[PDB]
Amino acid sequence: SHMKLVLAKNTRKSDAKSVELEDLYHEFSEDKRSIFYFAPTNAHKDMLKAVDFFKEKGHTAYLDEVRVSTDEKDFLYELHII
Repeated sequence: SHMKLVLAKNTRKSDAKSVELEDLYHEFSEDKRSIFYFAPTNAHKDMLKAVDFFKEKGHTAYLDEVRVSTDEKDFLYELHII
């Protein structure tokens, strides 16, 4: 992976979507590892959906913001098998 990151489809929409669900299972299996999800500054919709997705599937280890949140709000710091 490119730098361990997930991009939201709402603002860019090139392929970005549903990538976390797959990174999750697969990153896990493959490697002990962590990601940053970039979901939008502009809607905050794809990001709120990320929190719901991560709960729904047990891949994770944890999720919490990056506190550049106050400045950007794009940025979820998400750790898999931490």
